[PDB]
Amino acid sequence: PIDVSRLDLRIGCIITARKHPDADSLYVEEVDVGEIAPRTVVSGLVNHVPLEQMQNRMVILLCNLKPAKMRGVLSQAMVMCASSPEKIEILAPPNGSVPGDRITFDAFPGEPDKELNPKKKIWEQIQPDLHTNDECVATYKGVPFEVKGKGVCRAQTMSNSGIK
Repeated sequence: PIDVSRLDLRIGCIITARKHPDADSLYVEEVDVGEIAPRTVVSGLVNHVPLEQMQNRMVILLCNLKPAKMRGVLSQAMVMCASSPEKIEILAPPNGSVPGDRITFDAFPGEPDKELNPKKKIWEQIQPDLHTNDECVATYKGVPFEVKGKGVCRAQTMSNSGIK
């Protein structure tokens, strides 16, 4: 059964971020996801978000993709953003969210896969249905990204836009 419940979406905090020394379009980040050690993440947002806005930034991360090396750096998660050709916006968790908080969906209960099998293209089948609301709230087929007891996740200005 393929729906968003397969995904392991968690709240995290960017501890530190720096530009990739051999790639101007990528950032290398150390992210606190509530685990014992931080996770290293490689994100292509240099041309959209100033470095100063990355430090101690609360984000939403896809955590069960198979780790892959990006220009020589092992990326262990993906930062979720609302995106269009003109601009990109990092999705924001509700106030009070802390690293490790999990995102759940009202209509899609279930446990996420231990690790998404790249050969099955599961992320690829779910991603197309992820999009923000008319109210800029992040959703999967219209069902809001929820942090139980805290609120919903949202973009700042991008409504009705895909999420990647």
